[PDB]
Amino acid sequence: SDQQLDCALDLMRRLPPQQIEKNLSDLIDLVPSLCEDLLSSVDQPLKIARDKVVGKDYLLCDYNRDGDSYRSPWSNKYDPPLEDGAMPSARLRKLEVEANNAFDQYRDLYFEGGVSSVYLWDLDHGFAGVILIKKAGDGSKKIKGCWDSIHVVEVQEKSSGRTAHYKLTSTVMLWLQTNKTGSGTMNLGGSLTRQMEKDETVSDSSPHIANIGRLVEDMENKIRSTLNEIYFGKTKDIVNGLRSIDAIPD
Amino acid sequence: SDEEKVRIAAKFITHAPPGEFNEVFNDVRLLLNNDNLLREGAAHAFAQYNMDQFTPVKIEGYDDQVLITEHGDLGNGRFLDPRNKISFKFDHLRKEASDPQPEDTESALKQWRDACDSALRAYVKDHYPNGFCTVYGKSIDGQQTIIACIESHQFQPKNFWNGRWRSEWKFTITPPTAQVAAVLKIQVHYYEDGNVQLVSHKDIQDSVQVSSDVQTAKEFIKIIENAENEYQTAISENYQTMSDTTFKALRRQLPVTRTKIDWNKIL
Repeated sequence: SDQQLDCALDLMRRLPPQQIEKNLSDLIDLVPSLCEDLLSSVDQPLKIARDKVVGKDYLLCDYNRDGDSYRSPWSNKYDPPLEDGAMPSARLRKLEVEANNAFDQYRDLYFEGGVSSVYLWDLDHGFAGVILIKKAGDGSKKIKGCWDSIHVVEVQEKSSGRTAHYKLTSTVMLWLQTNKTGSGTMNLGGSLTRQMEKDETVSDSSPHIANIGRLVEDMENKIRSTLNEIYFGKTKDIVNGLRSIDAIPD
Repeated sequence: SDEEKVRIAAKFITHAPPGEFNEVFNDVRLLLNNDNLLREGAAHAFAQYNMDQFTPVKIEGYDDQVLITEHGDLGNGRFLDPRNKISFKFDHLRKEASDPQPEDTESALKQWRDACDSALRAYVKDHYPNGFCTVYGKSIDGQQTIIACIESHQFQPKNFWNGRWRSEWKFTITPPTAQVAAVLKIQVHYYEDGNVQLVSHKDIQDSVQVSSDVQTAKEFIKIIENAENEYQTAISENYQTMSDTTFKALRRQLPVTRTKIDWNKIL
């Protein structure tokens, strides 16, 4: 079980990234004992639901989940409905709404489409949150892709609330596929996780969301840079070592 | 369900990235935890993996290596090495050749085969750093066929990456013409920073003229070389296109206004 976990994780890192949902399902079909452990620690594509009250999309993750229901950031209601689903405090809920709006603009500006959601929760010496972004690239038989990012941030207020410590853990999943005459079918799939910690000043002009916004924006700009190198540089260098157009000397 | 478990185990083993079979096999063994069932329904998978991957193998006493492919499958666990005129038993588990025996396959296409083999080996030595190839000459549904197979790999677990190139070219010879059917495949796994896989393939269907064995093999190799150069050049062009365009359409580097966001304004 402890070792079976290690094996099921290593296996999911090694199988085809386009097959996560099927492979993971299949992997649950043979060690059901690790079902919950697998569902939470394996990177999966983000799922979208529609808020039935106001008709807007939101994203699903474990942090807006209670039992088999999920809480919408728009209406603050669970679906399927629950009498006593876990809710943020009135004060945290206010900040959650400000965060959803600010990150919606961030998404519009860097992604020009897709869906984003933010859910917050309380901690002893501050709070935490998740920022989810999904942008799919549909509209061509020749070229397809999808970006999914998840950012977990932990905030610890310090110096009587004049500064705070921020801890960010971010994962981006990225898939691309082209079907062209010269290069045939090319499929690139995978992911990258990064962590960053910063103290920043907190004030009227630099409030928590602005600090979280800057932290997430930088993290995604750095991750994007690194994926570019790894996806379109490293794998290419490896292709070019398998075969050489010019004759190999000696 | 137990028939379904083995079927899943077998699907998993079959999808091992090049150079990572042992790891995937180990994972799947400890997971199924039924070493008995593993041997039963997932032995068709070891063989299927070896033949899909064009696994190269060294036979004691012969300089080259030969590729394990469906084309050299003689049945009953034996494979043909057409260059050396031997058959051998292959142990798909250990990946070891043994019991080499002479095999004089009835020489109908043999001259053609030997002339293609000779031109292909020189080509593969010139263009594939650790490349191996095998040429078969066989009759398929009545038609004389040359099947040229090329494998090249680089396994660098210490640098956290593996890659493999496979190509397969089938020339159905009906003088003075030949039908050409090829498939080129590439697979790369890089996991030193992050984790990414490239899977790529290209199908080719064409026709060409043929004359004598020696001249025709020379031109088969020119056709292969050009087509494989074309794919490789298109691949690197497509890399540039995905980098500067397709990636941008998912997430830009900067907003349209080309300034980092002003978070106070947004708030």
